[PDB]
Amino acid sequence: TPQTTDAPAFPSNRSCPYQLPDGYAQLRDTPGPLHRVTLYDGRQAWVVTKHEAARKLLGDPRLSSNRTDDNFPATSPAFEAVRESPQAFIGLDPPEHGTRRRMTISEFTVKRIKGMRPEVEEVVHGFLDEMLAAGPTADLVSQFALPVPSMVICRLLGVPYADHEFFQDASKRLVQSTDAQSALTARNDLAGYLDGLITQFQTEPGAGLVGALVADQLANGEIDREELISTAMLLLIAGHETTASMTSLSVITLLDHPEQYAALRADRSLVPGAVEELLRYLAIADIAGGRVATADIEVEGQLIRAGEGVIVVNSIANRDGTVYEDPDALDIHRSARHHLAFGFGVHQCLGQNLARLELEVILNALMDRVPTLRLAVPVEQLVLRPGTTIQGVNELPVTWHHH
Ligand code: HEM
Ligand SMILES: CC[C@H](C)C(=O)O[C@H]1CCC=C2C=C[C@H](C)[C@H](CC[C@@H](O)C[C@@H](O)CC(=O)O)[C@H]21
Repeated sequence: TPQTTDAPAFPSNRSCPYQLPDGYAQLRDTPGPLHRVTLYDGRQAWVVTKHEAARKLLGDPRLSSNRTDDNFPATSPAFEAVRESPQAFIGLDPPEHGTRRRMTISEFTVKRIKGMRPEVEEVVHGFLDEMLAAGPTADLVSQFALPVPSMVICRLLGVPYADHEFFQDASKRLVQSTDAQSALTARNDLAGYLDGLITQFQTEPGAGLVGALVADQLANGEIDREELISTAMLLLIAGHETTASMTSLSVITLLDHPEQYAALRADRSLVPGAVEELLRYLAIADIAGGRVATADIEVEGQLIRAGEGVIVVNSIANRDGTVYEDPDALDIHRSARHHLAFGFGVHQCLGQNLARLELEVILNALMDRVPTLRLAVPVEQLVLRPGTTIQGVNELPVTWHHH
């Protein structure tokens, strides 16, 4: 019998790092803001496929971020690590979400982020220096794209960069984990590490956010010890994994559009605009749109019922032709305003301006010091991560003009 169904499987995997998976360009094109899909466990779910609708549902208080709910749309087995663990505030709803988030925000304001610019410039050129000096060829992942945000986020959290090999490895295993067993074991490695850091900080008040949370909120019983572990773990992995994939994918992508890059290299006033457009275009975290309805919601004559799962896929909504003229075209000159790569509403990405700062420093730095950077394999040979985790390559060999 024909095989066509009205709720395709979800998610799909990318095949060119900067293009929607075929199955996603479909859903984008169907009229209507909501489409049915089938998740890995045969349950059926709603995906939002339009910009204004995504924007409205992300602001709607009837869509919960509670991941311990049995109807939360888990997209992979690995997910049931985070489901059964104490929740960071990304899995909380108002009013709990606010009191937890408000403990971390002092370190992420525009004032604090702006003033970090000297220190971020120092880290980047530091790791380039070392990269360049060991000569081509280089894997831009392990030698640059990953170490740079790791170092920055550690100094912010107060995690010692000495232990960098341990937690980078445990973060890798946890984002890319394909089964539940591997994800839990990565989580328990990281949690056990962080629990010892907290005791160490109870003996000697540490620096960073984690030190301040130990010495203050934990000492007064306003946060559970195990909640602290989850919060620090969220910031640590998010601090690392996202900026690094942006760096690698923005590099693959900028090279396959060499006439916009040229113009980037020639007018550094455009860099903050190309950052926005890169964020819109690449949307590395389309999974981070998971919600469950706690009530019936009406959207343009379609009905989400209490208990249904809804995935706001910000990569599709960012390719909404009625907001971005020719949406599948990378245009560093376009106005990429109102994009959803960071989300919207109360869960809007806490670290977005740190992420903008890192990318804008990193790019300038790559254009000053390796203006002849190019890839050391053809793009068709890179292994892409699957659609069940954050978008990116795991390896990126590159080369340049040696001194
Ligand atoms: C670099 C590229 C990044 C992308 C594409 C990205 C994407 C996102 C998205 C889409 C959300 C929404 C989650 C939801 O609505 O359920 C989110 C939340 C969050 N992100 Fe980012 N993010 C990035 C960088 C960062 C960085 C550098 C940090 C460092 C701390 C960070 C920390 C967080 C936190 C704490 C939240 C949750 C805020 C809340 O739930 O109130 N992110 N991110
Ligand atoms: C199953 C793969 C992972 C967990 C995933 O797809 O999401 C992670 C992977 C790395 C990038 C991410 C970016 C956006 C969000 C912060 C997202 C939410 C997941 C979060 O729940 C991870 C837990 O480790 C945090 C905790 O439970 O303390 C997070």
